[PDB]
Formats: sequence, structure tokens, C-alpha cells
Amino acid sequence: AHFKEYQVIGRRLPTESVPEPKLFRMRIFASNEVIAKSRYWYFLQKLHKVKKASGEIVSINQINEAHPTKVKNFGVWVRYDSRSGTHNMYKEIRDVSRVAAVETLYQDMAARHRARFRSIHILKVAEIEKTADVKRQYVKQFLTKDLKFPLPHRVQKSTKTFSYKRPSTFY
Amino acid sequence: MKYIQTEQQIEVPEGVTVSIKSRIVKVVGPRGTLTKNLKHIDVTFTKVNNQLIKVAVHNGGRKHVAALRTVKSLVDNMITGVTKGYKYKMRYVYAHFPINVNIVEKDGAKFIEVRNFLGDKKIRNVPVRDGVTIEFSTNVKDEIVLSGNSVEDVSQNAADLQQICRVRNKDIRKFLDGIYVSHKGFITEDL
Amino acid sequence: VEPVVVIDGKGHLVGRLASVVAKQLLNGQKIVVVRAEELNISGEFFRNKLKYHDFLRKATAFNKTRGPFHFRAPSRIFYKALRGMVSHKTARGKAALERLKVFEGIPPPYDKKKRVVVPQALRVLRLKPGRKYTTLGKLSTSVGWKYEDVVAKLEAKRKVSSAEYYAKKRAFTKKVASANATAAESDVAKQLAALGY
Amino acid sequence: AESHRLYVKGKHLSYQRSKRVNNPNVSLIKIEGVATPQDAQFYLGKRIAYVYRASKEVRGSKIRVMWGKVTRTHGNSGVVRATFRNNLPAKTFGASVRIFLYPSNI
Amino acid sequence: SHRKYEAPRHGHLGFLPRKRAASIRARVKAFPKDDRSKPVALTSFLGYKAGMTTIVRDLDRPGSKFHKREVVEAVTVVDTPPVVVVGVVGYVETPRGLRSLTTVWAEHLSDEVKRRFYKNWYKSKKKAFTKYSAKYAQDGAGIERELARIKKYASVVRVLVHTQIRKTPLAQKKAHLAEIQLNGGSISEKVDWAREHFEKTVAVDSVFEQNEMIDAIAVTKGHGFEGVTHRWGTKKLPRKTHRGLRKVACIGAWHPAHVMWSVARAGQRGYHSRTSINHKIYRVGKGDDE
Amino acid sequence: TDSIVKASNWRLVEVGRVVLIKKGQSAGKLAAIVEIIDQKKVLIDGPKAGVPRQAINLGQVVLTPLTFALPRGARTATVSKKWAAAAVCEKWAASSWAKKIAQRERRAALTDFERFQVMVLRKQKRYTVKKALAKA
RNA sequence: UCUUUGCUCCACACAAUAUAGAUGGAUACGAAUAAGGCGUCCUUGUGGCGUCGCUGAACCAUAGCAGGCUAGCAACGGUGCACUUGGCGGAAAGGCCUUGGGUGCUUGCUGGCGAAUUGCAAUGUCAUUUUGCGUGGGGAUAAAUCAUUUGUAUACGACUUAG
Ligand SMILES: [Mg+2]
Ligand SMILES: [Mg+2]
Ligand SMILES: [Mg+2]
Ligand SMILES: [Mg+2]
Ligand SMILES: [Mg+2]
Repeated sequence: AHFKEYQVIGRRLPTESVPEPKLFRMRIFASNEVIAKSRYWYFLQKLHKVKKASGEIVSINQINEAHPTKVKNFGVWVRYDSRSGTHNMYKEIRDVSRVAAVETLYQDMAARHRARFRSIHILKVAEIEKTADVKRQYVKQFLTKDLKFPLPHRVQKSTKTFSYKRPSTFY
Repeated sequence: MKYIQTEQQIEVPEGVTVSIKSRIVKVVGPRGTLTKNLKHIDVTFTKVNNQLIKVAVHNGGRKHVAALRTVKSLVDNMITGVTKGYKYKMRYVYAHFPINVNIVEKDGAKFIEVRNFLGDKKIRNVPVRDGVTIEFSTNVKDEIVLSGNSVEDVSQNAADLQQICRVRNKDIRKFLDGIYVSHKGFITEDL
Repeated sequence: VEPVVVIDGKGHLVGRLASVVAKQLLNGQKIVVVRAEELNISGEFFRNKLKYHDFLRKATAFNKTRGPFHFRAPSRIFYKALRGMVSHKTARGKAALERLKVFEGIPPPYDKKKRVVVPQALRVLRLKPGRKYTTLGKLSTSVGWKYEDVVAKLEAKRKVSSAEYYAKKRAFTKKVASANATAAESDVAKQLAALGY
Repeated sequence: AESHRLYVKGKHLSYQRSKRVNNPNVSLIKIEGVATPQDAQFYLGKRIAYVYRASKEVRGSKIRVMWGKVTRTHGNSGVVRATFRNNLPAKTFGASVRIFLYPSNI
Repeated sequence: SHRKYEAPRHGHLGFLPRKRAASIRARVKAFPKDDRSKPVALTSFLGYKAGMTTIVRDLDRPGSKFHKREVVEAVTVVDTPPVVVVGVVGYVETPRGLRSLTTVWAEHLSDEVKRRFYKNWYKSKKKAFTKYSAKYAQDGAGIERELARIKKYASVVRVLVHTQIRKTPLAQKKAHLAEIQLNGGSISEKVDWAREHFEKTVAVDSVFEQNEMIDAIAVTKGHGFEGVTHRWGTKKLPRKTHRGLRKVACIGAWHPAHVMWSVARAGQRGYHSRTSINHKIYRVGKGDDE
Repeated sequence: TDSIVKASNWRLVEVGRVVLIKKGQSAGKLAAIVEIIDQKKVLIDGPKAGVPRQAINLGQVVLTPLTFALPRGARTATVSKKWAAAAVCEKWAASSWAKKIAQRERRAALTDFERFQVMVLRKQKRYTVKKALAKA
């Protein structure tokens, strides 16, 4: 759905052999807390010997963007399973928030690679804080001085089905 | 990847005048006038300084952008052909049978007539396009010269005259007879 | 909204116009489509010519006189597109197709009348630029329509007369707009502008 | 004046139906000028009349009437559901019907 | 399974349906393309087939073995009394075809031609064109404006002519009437030619000349209901065929479970309208001449 | 004579471009393009009208001929200052586009008595105009 | 037209007949859409300048007993009905424009009289399609089929001929 970012912190269940375990943490892009906690265990099962029965969750917290109105350039590192095998990707996305970037990334991957949410892993999302570290021309194109461009061929949507004059595509 | 701006420049010499409404181009120069229709291309034109015209595509892909430099070349060739002109020299090639090339006027249409190609009794007729001028070159043996403003018309006339003289039912590696374009240039070379 | 609606088919996509028209007819609206020779189809000319040849190949084998009839004019190509969107084997469908007329060109009375368009069926609004399209008159005369020229001649005549009408109408509305502007700067005009007119 | 109309014009479109089964006890009405349910809400509870003519005069009139009422909105494009005392004949698909402005809540 | 041995279709499918012609006079379904430069002339003529006979002539065909040598050839004779021009009618183009707008007639129609508008002439007041003829006698009012209408319109013009059947030995007494297109120029000149030739006669010498190629359009000899053998040229089945040998044996496969239109079936033979092209004229002969 | 090329200028998407919002919670308010994010969306801010600073697709907005000076990334206070400096809203109200919007709103807000008054006044104006269209 | 006064067109008088469905107006350029409309100017063009669009949410019409009876003021306009002049229109033109006067209305403005009881709503009846019977005013005075006959035709019908 529309995504949100969640800080999820988890902990192997305490014992007498070892109380106070090491309190692992993850950032999860998800539409709600149930899916956030599901994915937390999905990944922590891949990294460590733990599962939802032998562990617990100490805190789940929503992370909002600190600057939701600055236009950021993000780099995203992705693992995705194709039909033949598994691959890695670096994609640059110019957007205003991490969640918007991740939405756009899932859509671009669904479109250009027929990869699904179950097939995609997010490794990290990182704000490129210096221009000229960008390396994708489709983002570098909008980083030009005093940029300006038109929108040719405007289409005005009609409330009616009959129009009594020929329309115009001026703008 | 949807380039948001791609431009190409068109330099305009001294005596030429370029008039571009919607996408109908008209070039007027010393050697005559030419006009073209580019309503199939979706580009925009912009006059800069009365000797420079920019051609732009906005939010275009690989093909839409590839057509921009094509437009640039087409208008450049109209200008080149109305200032200098275009001249295609063709040579006749034969081993045994002399090819007899003449010009005739059937109903005032100015056809080219090729006779005795490989002993053929067929008389092969190529129509001359309007805007093309034919000269059988003295100072060279068996050479014809097609000159005009429109490179399209000139080169298509040359291709017609070169393809009407194709050999059938033989090995063309041995039977090389024909009429072949030797040179493509201008009437005012190195002005 | 109007008793009968005259649609100028120029610039329209066949299937989209047909789906608009069929629904309008079934909802009770009388329609007359003119200038069906200038209807547009998406896809290149060869691509649509092959599609029509494929449909032309289809015929009742033991007797071709009772098979899918292949109507070659653009008006009937449109009608074919449209009664496939209408349930024409019912009395309701028959009544709806009786609420419809299709013409090549703009013949009499509908030439002295107002024509409208359907924006959600217009090519310039619906197709991306660069996407090729074919013209129905060209397709029709390619597949056997004989009257592509006479409609052109008659339409040139129609356009001459229509321009001579529009000149007069223009010149008259100028007198009108000048008289109205002079009648402005008035108590009545100001009291009307206060109320939005 | 020239206009004496105190009703909104409408068209009887169809019956409540699935792909393959209809319900004549509910009819669908298209109201002119309405293109969304938020604007079609003005017409709920209003009286509807299908006025038709016959050759026989019954009680002083060759004009007979079916009375119904608007019940609820149908869809997203301003079509409404209507219920008549006796259902509509189904030859009236595409026929004109009158939506009156009473009972008014203005 | 597949036909053991190949053979062609018996008959021509573009000459179907092999039915009786709608009339005894075949109609011209195409006239020569008009050049609006040459004088005004008829593109066709009406005559009656008399018979065939034998001709001798010296052949001029350089390359043949019979060059400058006598050959014997069969010719057919068509009695062509001069036709009589009574009327014209103008056709204008429409997106649904050529359409006639007006038909102007002559003032005086002869009996043999107004017999064409009756099925029982012996009992009639004969009452034909008796008001159209009074449409004349006021100078040109109801006629000249019709002709001017044809001038203002009518991209195509055709003259109505009839035969002088009484000049033939036929005992029919009823003239054949036909539309014949004019292929001069200047539709005004076409219709003026017609108006001048109203009530007047046109001879075959003004239309056809010697060594000219022409087409003959006629309804062909009738032979009634005929079997598939002579109607289509199919093979006779062998002698020991039960229930007839003068038949087609298989009239179709099991599927399509139908008799196909392309299968030879018994029916009408003859009385079809036929156009036969490229018949050279060997003589145009006059009757004011022994 | 010399070369002539019909320019065909049309409404560049640029910082400082004033856009009318077409659909949404604003739905008729003005804003200024403050930054460009992609070919299809821009960051806007319309503080004088109450439009919060937000990213928006260009189908939700209509561009106007108006344009004022802004550095890209400009914050809401800077936009509010430069907007009043450049006098945007009065330049908009002076346009026939805005006058037509206001005509529409007024005609909608009219009542029945006012609708009677305008037809009376229109008949008067018609009398005068059709008297005028008989002497010239 | 003397199958015993028939046929047709028009007028209005009454009956029947139905309605795929009026209930202010189907309000006329053409072409392009990576371009146009409108104004204006000039040296008349692929011209310059200005303006418009971002929908018809428009334009026009619209007040009066389902739209009454009257008086006046101001302008010489608007609109309807029947006549009348001259044109244009053939793609299915059967319509568009125009001249002259006559007549009626005029809500452009100011007034007077009337409405009630359909009883708190009941489409609350106003349209066009055809047909028929009547009156009164014009207009015109045939064919086909059977039977007979013909054979350019033909199973029979049909076709082609004649009387
Ligand atoms: Mg055919
Ligand atoms: Mg085989
Ligand atoms: Mg076999
Ligand atoms: Mg034979
Ligand atoms: Mg046997």
C-alpha cells in the first residue's frame, strides 16, 4: 500500500543462561505494524538463530521524515529474485521522502522487471548529500542549473461526452 | 529514458531565407526555392539570431530523439541544395555492348532512353523528375550528370537509372554492365 | 439534451466513438454521424488492411450469399463496429439502431446544422503523438469502396458555401459585439455585472 | 411563459440486474445534469412519474401515469435507483420520465 | 481424403447464377470512358440478328503462312434500321451511385414506341404522353427549364432511342427502347445535340465504321431445363450405373453438411445475358443500295 | 526579407511558475512551483492562499502565464515575501480567467429574485442594443 | 363516373387510431493540435501588434388567466401570421436568404381591473401519426389480369408477341 517506515527492535527470549540479550534493530518499509513485524522476523531469521516463538519484540515505532519538503536524491540497494536467479541493483530515485522513494522503487521494479514485493529486498536507502556523486543520467538530468521545461500536448478532461467545439492542446 | 530537452542547431548562410510555419519549411536562396512538410515528426523550431535555427524535442525517447538530427540534416540539405546544389555523376560500364543513353521528349515529359544494354532490344525509359537537369559530360567518356537542388529527387533519379539497368539470369560478379553512380557532390564545390 | 445529435466523425477513433454512440442510443438518444470517411483507426494502414482482409476471407462456404457480409463503405464499417456493441437481435437493439444514421460526408439538412465532437474518442486527445493511425476513407477505397472522389468534390463544394456563410456570420457578430460594448459603461450593464452577467 | 416545467427530466435505463438476471422491482433512472452521487442525493425520496398515452379514455383522460420514488444512488455517475408502485413495462428502456421537486427539504 | 487425380472445375463460377435474364434485351452495364474533346456521338446501337454467312478475304498478317492469301471466315449479320431519338435523361453522381434527376421526352412519340408502354394496345384510349405533348405548345417553358436543369447538373447524359421495328420483317410491332450514353464533350452540347435530334433518326454509319472492333451484348438462346452434363460439361458416368448415368456422382463431402454452391446442378440453360467483346466489323452496308 | 519562425511559446514548468490547483482539498487555490522532482511532479507552496508545502503531480494543477522570481528550494517564508513583492494575486484577479471563475461563482450563488432581476435588465439592454443595430 | 355519382388536392367538423417516448431553442466555417480563433495595421505575407482559451457552468430566449380585459409614456426598433419581390441551394436539394407594405402583440417604462371553490398533492390532460365519415372549392376523365393467339420462350408458373 502507501508505505511507512518502522523501527522494529527485537530480542531473543531471556533465560537463566543469558539474560539481557543483544537487542537487534531493523528499519522496515510496510503499510502497517503487522507486516512490519512479519518482515522483521523474516530478515532476522535469515541473519540469526531466532524466530517469533523463541523471540520477542520490545518496541515498534513509526519514523517520520525529518524534512518532508526538501527534495532529496536517494540511492537504493536492492536484492531481487528473478525467474532464473537472484540479482542485485543500485537505483537512484529523486523524491521528497524515503517512503515515496520506496513506493516508486517497488513500482519501477514491478514495471521493468516483473518483480513482486515478495521477491524484492531493500538493502539500504541512502540520501546522496553531494551532487556529482549521482551516477544515473535520468536523475542527473533534473540537477541542472535554472532548469525549466514545458508540458506539450495538454489534454483537458471533459465532464460531458459531447463538446460543441474542437478542443485545443495549447498550454 | 525520456530526455526532457534535446536540441540541434541549423546554421543559415547569407542569402538564404528560411520560413517555418507549423512544420512546413520553405527555403529560398540563389539557386531557387524548396519546401518540405514535417508534420509527422513532433518537433519545435526556434529562431535565434536570423542566422541560427534550433530544433528541439521535449520528453522524447530514443526514436523521437533520433528523428531530430534527421530533421536537422534534411533542412541542412535543403539549404545546401538551394545555395550550392547537388550533382551526381554516373558512369556507364560495359564490356562488349556499348550502352546508348539519350534524352527524348514524349509528350514533353523528358524521358531518358537507354538502348543496347547487353544487346537488349528492350528500350528502357526512365522519367526525369522536375527539378533535375541532365548533362552528358564532355571531357569524360560515357558519363552522365544529374544536377538539381533536391538531393532526394536527384539521388532517386540516379537510383532509377541504375536499377533499370540491372542484369537478370546471370552472375553479376562477371556481368558488371550498368550505369553506376561514381560521384556525389555539389555544383559549386569548394566555393 | 438535444433531440438528435450530429457528430462530425472527423478525428475520432472508431471503437471509442462507437461505444459512446451505442450507449447513447440505448439510453434513448437519436444520433446522426457525418464525415465517416475521415474517421481514424489506431495502427498503421497495412496493419488494418490485413485485419480487413482476414475478415474478408470469412464467408459461408456452401453459399457466400448468406454469410458475413463485408460492407466496404466507411459508414457501414462504423455501423459494423457499432451493432457489435448493440444487442441487435432484440427489438430494443433494432429500435436503437433505428435511432442512428451514418453518412459519408455531410449531406443536406445536417450540413445546415450544428456538429459536435466526443473528446474521449478524439485521436489528438487519446493517442500519443508518434503513434501511427489510418484513415477510414483510404482503407475503404483500398478494400473496394468506389466513391472516395465524389464525396471529396461535394465536400469541397460544401466547404465553399460554409465559408461564405461564416464570413457573413462573423461580420454580423462584430456589429453585435460593438453595439454591446457601446451599450456597456451603462447603469444596466453595471447592475448586471454586479449579478454576474 | 414558454417553459412550464416544474420537473427534472430523466431516462429509464434498465432494471437492477446482474450479467444474466434482472429484477423488475427496481429500476434505474438517469437524471440530466447529475454526474455524481453527492449531487444525486438531492433527488432521493423525490416522486417520479412515467406518463404514457393510450387510445382508450378511462376516467376522463387518455393519459395514464405510473408513480414511484427515488430510493438510493446507483454507481458513481449520478444514476439513481427508483421503485414504482407497479414496475415499469421494460418497453420504457430509454423512455423519458419526470422527477418532481416534491417532497422538498429546502 | 485427397482427389486421386487432378482436374479443373467444370464451368465458370463468374457466370453464375445461370438463370433466365430479367429481360430479353440485355442492358449495357458499362459504356466507354468519355473524352470531353471529341464530337458528340452514340457509344452503342440497337439491331436485330438476322443470321450468319460466309466470307472470303485476303489476309494481311505478316509472319503467318496465309499472308496475302485467301481465307474463308464466318460472319454474322445484324439488321440495323436507323434508330429514332425520343428523349434524354441526365445522371448526376452521388455517394450511392449515378442517379437520374429528369427525363425529357420529344413532343411526338410514334405508335411503335408508345406500344412499349402497353401490355394491351388493342383495347386502350392510347392516352400516352397526351399531357406531356401539351407541355409543349407553350414555347419551351416546361421543357427548356428541364434541359437547363440537365445542363446545370448531370455529369452523365444518355439519350433514349427506339428501334424502327416496322422496317424489319419481324411481326412484333412493338419497338425496343433503350438508353445510350453520349461520349462527346460539354454536357450542354450533348443535350443540345439530343434536342436537335428529337423526333429524328440516327443511322449506324454515323456510329460505326469498317475495321472497327465492337462488343455484342445480347440474351443468348434458351434451352430450358438442362441436366448437369450439357449444362456444365461433366463426365457421363459409365453404362452400368443404376439410377442414371447423366449425373454428378458426388455432390459434396459429408462435411460441410451441405451442398456447396460450386457443385454442378441441373437447371436452366440459355437465356442468359452475355457480352462478347472484340468482334471486328467487316462491312457497314446501306439499304438505299443494291 | 529574412527568416521567420513561428515561436509557439507555451508555459514552461519552472521555479516561480504560478499554478492553479485543479482537484484536491485546495481545488482552486494558487501556489508556486518551488522545486521540480521529476518530469511529472513538482514541489509547490501557496501560503497566502493556505496551500501547504507539498509535492504534487502536474495533472492536479493548471499552470498560469504568471511567473515571479524564486530560488529553488525556497522556504515558505521566502515564498510569502516574494509573492507579495511581485504582487501575484492582484495580477491574477486582473485576468479574464479569474474574472470568468468569479462570474461562474456569482452566477451559482445567485438566488431566484436576482435571476429575475438579471432577465429584466437583459431585456432592457436588448432593447437598447437592437435599437443600436438598426442605424449602422 | 353512371361496377348506381366514383377518384384526387385543399379548408374545417367530428370520430377512431396509435406513439421505442416534445414538454424553451438540434445555436451550421474550414484546417492544425510540437498549434489555432478573434480584432487591428501594413509593404497582403507561412507578416507585425494586441487579446482569448484552462470547456456548453456558455449563447439566445425567458415576467403576463397554459399567460386575460384595458389606459398612457418613450422609441420607428423587436417579434409572430398571412400575402408579395428577387435570388441561392440537386449528396437525400423540399430548405436558406431577401424586398414591400398590411395586421396583431410588445415585459423598454408607468398604471387600473380580473383570478379564489381543482377545497393540503394526484401528468391533472395543451404534442404528432395515420385513417375514416361529412359538408364547400377547385382538378382529371385509365389500365392490368383471365380467356384467345405467338414461339426469339417454356416442366407448370413465368417470358416474348398479336387481336
Ligand atoms: Mg464486387
Ligand atoms: Mg492433390
Ligand atoms: Mg478421395
Ligand atoms: Mg459447348
Ligand atoms: Mg447395377
